[PDB]
Amino acid sequence: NKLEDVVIDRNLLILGKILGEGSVMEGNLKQEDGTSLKVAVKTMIEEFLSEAACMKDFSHPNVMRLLGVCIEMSSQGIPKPMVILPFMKYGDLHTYLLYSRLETGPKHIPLQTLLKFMVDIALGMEYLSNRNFLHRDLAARNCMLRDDMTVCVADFMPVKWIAIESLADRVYTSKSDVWAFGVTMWEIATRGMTPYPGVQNHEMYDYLLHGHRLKQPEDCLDELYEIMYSCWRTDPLDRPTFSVLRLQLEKLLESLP
Amino acid sequence: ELQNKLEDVVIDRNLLILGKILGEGEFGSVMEGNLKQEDGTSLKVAVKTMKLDNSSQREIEEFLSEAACMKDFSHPNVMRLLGVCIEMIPKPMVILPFMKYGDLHTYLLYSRLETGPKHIPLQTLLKFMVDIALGMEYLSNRNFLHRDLAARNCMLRDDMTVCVADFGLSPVKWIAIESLADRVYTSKSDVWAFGVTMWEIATRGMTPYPGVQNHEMYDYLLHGHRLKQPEDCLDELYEIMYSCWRTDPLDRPTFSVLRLQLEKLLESLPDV
Ligand SMILES: Cc1nn(CCO)c2c1-c1cnc(N)c(n1)O[C@H](C)c1c(ccc(F)c1Cl)C(=O)N(C)C2
Ligand SMILES: Cc1nn(CCO)c2c1-c1cnc(N)c(n1)O[C@H](C)c1c(ccc(F)c1Cl)C(=O)N(C)C2
Repeated sequence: NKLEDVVIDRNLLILGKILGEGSVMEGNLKQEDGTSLKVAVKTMIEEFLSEAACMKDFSHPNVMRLLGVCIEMSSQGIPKPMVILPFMKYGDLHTYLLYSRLETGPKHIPLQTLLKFMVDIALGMEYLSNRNFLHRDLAARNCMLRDDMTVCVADFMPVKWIAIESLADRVYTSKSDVWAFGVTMWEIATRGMTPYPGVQNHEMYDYLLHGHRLKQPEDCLDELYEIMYSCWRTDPLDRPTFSVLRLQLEKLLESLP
Repeated sequence: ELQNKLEDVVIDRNLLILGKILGEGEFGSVMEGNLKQEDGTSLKVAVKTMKLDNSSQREIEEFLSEAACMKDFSHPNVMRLLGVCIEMIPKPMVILPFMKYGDLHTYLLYSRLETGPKHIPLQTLLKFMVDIALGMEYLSNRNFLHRDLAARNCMLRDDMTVCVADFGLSPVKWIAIESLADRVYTSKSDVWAFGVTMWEIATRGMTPYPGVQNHEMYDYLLHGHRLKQPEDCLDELYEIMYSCWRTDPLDRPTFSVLRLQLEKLLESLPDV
């Protein structure tokens, strides 16, 4: 019943072209009501189905839902698991931010829309943290845009998103996700800049050990920078929870004319 | 002849003191250093070590011949070569004037951070483009192919003027359509990389072709797709960078035409 409900019948799925390369493909899923739903299919044993059953029960507007898991049985009898996800035409937030800086792309993103993106991700992360679920790969590239332009957290090495204590040890907590969130806020405020310009991935731990953090973007309100800086406090216990973060962002968005 | 090309660029190894690494790689490292001049004083230098294929003397032959050209370069918007030092298995080292302000690409990214340089106005962005176009025009006049033109390879002098550097001594998103297909290369291929460099400056350090992967580039270009106009970019400035990417290399303007188009555009703007 646990792994049975998460597994989707393979003949309900039709695969299409590659979206990105495990490989990600577009697809069609036949639903209970007779209609077909557009899906994204991520190609990846019994323990995998347990964590997939965990993600399947997540139900929050700022969190991507897992529709199910398809087992592809090869001609040589070897199984291949596939993660079935809802298809989001607008793609990832990182790419969206960069296109916004081009004339053919979306319009110049105003500060009110940049903040609502942060609020969206914070509500999603607050939801996951309450469920005691770790993201472990939070970044603008893993935040997806819904058809109504609201942001959802998804896809739950990236050295420049990893908290100082996680680089030293192998330790990962909700406060490590809070650090990655701070970096994600910086990615949105700079409209897609790669973190730490002029710093190489191999110099990152020493740079962080010496107390250097991501610098304040040029057109960033001091209040906004205070919120992202609070995410990178050396001691994880000094970093705020996603719940504190979410409200600070909502109140900052409220204060803007 | 092998010692003749050496003699014209060679600097005695004991005149050079090596310091800390400024940049590292696979095919060599860059270090800061001190070079003792003939007038007794010492000059701050950048030292580029290059691991060449020593199975034949063809790579050192190619290196020394390029260094002979590089030593005679005399233009304010072109980095001069101070000389060549040999670490002895022979290991050649390129000696360059030290530029504390670093590269243009890193400068552009820093300008977008409150603590870094102030917001670069359009006039100063265009002035950078003019400086590179003057440097590239000087190179093209001497029939010297750069082959690695990018903002990351443009250096700022102490007076904040830009100079063309590196000169491809030996990446996909800077390579002209004809150079991707066949190993073919001309000054017109350098004109393509210049248009890509103009785009980097106008976007203040964005990576070219957001959303497009390096392996998709040839196919993307062959379908007539080009770098998109930055949001705040003048149509007139975009016309200039677009002309650099015409499918046929013969349709692309020379560096001399480009330089004047950018200088005239810069003059048409207020002093503010
Ligand atoms: C239509 C499309 N174009 N592009 C490229 C431009 O963004 C993408 C999608 C897409 C749409 N819908 C999905 N559910 C989906 N992907 O899910 C992926 C598994 C996915 C990523 C990336 C980050 C991430 F969070 C996730 Cl969930 C991915 O692999 N992509 C290729 C992103
Ligand atoms: C002081 C410093 N900090 N940084 C890092 C921030 O830019 C650099 C330098 C530096 C200064 N002066 C030079 N002549 C010099 N390098 O020469 C290098 C051989 C060089 C590059 C890069 C591009 C390029 F065109 C050249 Cl000529 C390089 O390797 N760097 C590490 C750049």
